[PDB]
Amino acid sequence: MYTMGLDIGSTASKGVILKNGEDIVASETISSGTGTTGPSRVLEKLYGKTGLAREDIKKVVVTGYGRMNYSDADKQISELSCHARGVNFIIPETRTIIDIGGQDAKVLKLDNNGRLLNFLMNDKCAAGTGRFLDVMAKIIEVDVSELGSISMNSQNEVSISSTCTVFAESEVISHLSENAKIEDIVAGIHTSVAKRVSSLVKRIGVQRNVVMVGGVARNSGIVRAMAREINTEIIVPDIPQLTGALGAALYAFDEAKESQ
Amino acid sequence: MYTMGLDIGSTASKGVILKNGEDIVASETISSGTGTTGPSRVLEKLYGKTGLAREDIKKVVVTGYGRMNYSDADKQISELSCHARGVNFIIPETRTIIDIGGQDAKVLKLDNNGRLLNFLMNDKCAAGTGRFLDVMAKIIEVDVSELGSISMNSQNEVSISSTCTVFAESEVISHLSENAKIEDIVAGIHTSVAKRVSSLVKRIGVQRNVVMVGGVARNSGIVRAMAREINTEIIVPDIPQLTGALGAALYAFDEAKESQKEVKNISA
Ligand SMILES: Nc1ncnc2c1ncn2[C@@H]1O[C@H](COP(=O)(O)OP(=O)(O)O)[C@@H](O)[C@H]1O
Ligand SMILES: Nc1ncnc2c1ncn2[C@@H]1O[C@H](COP(=O)(O)OP(=O)(O)O)[C@@H](O)[C@H]1O
Ligand code: SF4
Ligand SMILES: [Cl-]
Ligand SMILES: [Cl-]
Ligand SMILES: [Mg+2]
Ligand SMILES: [Mg+2]
Ligand SMILES: [N+]
Repeated sequence: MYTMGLDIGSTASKGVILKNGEDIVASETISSGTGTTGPSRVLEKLYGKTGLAREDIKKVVVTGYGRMNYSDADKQISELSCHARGVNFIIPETRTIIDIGGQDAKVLKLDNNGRLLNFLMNDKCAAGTGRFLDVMAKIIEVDVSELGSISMNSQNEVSISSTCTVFAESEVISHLSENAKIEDIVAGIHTSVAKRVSSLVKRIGVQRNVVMVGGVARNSGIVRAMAREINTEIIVPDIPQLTGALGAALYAFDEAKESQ
Repeated sequence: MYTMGLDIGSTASKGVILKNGEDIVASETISSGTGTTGPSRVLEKLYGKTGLAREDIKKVVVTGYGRMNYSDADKQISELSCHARGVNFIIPETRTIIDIGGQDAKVLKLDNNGRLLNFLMNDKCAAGTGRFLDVMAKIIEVDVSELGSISMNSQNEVSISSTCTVFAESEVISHLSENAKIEDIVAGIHTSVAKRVSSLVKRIGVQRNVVMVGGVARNSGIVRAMAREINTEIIVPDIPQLTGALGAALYAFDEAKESQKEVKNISA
């Protein structure tokens, strides 16, 4: 059988096609989010890779910030639930999940069943989110996808003193003007983000296993800096940005069984 | 006698030459702060315009972020003290001072002698400061000096839901694309700043007279929105951006009189 999960965030749209409730036969990410052609183009592509059509999908569930402004799905489910489901499907004994997306950072604490025990989120400040990195990458004139590997070359990381995205940009521009090494600039950028998010994590208390998901988790530099700041191993799946859409597809699989 | 006050902030450098502790004979703002060529060009303009030279100045005081790092003045004094002194010189019975500058906002509560009783400051976040306005003005393609007049024509403010400068910027850009009325976009911008600064005022407790100073107080749209948010009349001096330099020049006058009093002058 096939089920579908859609995760339409305010920054990107994520889709997964799941097989018999255990095999992803296609996944897709479009860097356009809620209220764009994001969802449309996502389906388009999944149908391509697998060669399937809407008829072939027994159940579809949508999650993320745009789930409600979207018809038609069978269920619309909280992205907190969907990320937890997807992560637990890949990584067992997960007790802390750190979701860093385009415009917010979330920390979930789970009980031994994968159910939510506690939760903290920054969604008011652009620092410590993907927007911080997106702004900086545009200032440094590289794609966000390169930052992880660029920072790997850093030998004398440049500190950013400002926690504010706006004041930090001014510091980075200044560093750029006096020819600080780009790799050292990026290293300090990664550290600013990790400092912000790790403070969130320390408030709820780290409990292993700690897993990072979200688009920003694709940035290996951020993951390293986070592991440094919280002083705990961090497990990252190979499909960090897609754990929400995976979770939604698994709730879809639940639904399909339910309609035996 | 002449004294001089210099207020070197992180955004702008301001200078005042004061005659006999009473008349401002020269004033000058240069939109470059610490540490640029800003202070030097302020001095050039004060001296140039008065034909005076360093020698004619009996005492010099420096204040602001960069007072340290400025050699040399007879004294370097807190900008809190300097704004309080300058404001009290101009506006009697002042009990609350709101200083909105390029990168922070401060609220001072003063006692009946003009002494600091309480204090709150946002200096970590660009929202609710001149930087927020500077960023938005760039986006809407208007000079920051034009914002006040534009906002006067607003009849239906376009509200900004985000408190963050970066997220708010995206909302404004969206409004511009939807061809929202510019005066209503600007009014919403002014309202965002006022909500964030007025929260400081309310925590400290408004006490009349309320005075706004700082370069952002030159934006009458910000002043109107502030008065609305705190539900109190706000007085703005003629020279809101220069009150720190004026306070410094007054402390310089105090120093000058003090040194006159450690000597006797005996004439026939
Ligand atoms: N290849 C990549 N490498 C590093 N970071 C990325 C990559 N692709 C996207 N991102 C980051 O992920 C963010 C969006 O992540 P996502 O979890 O999709 O957000 P949302 O769920 O809120 O839409 C973007 O801000 C971007 O910074
Ligand atoms: N004529 C004006 N109208 C509106 N805003 C102004 C005007 N002149 C300066 N500003 C704003 O005032 C701010 C600087 O204020 P100021 O009190 O000098 O800062 P600081 O003391 O921290 O250097 C800047 O953000 C600037 O854009
Ligand atoms: S600190 Fe900077 S990034 Fe955080 S909310 Fe304030 S303006 Fe936005
Ligand atoms: Cl200025
Ligand atoms: Cl002025
Ligand atoms: Mg998300
Ligand atoms: Mg100042
Ligand atoms: N993305």
